[PDB]
Amino acid sequence: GNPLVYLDVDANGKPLGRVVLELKADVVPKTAENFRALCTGEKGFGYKGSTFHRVIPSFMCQAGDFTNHNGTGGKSIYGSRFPDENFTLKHVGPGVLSMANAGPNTNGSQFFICTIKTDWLDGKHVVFGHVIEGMDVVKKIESFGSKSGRTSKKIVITDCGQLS
Repeated sequence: GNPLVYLDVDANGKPLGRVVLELKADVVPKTAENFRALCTGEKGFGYKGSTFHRVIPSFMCQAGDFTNHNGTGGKSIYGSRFPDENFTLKHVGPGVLSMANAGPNTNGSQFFICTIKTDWLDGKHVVFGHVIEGMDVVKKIESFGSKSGRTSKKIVITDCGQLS
């Protein structure tokens, strides 16, 4: 079935808890597989050790720049970037998991979890999953953000992987 993956997140090396995500491989298989493998680290790189570097309250928590740790980097398992698979899933509310990008057909590894309905991002960002458990952890992450996206603590994905 659809993969279940997890992110264990700390704030300054203190655990916040676990976010479990369902990846909608039934709808966006290529995008789901990219994220799944970056969670396991099975290609030799991925999310473990990377940070939620851009967190904006009442908007979203963005992570996944595991190369540059600032929003300029990341890589897909396929290559530097891969195309927008489809825009079938929409930014319907909090808990939506979606790909960050630098314009059309530039998906890499950066992703975000919405904390509100971000419907102005429909048709530009590929939605590929949602939070199954740990929205309380997402709200903890959000509380360390700011209007500019700067975080007041270092929010690290200290472990991540696949549950099923």
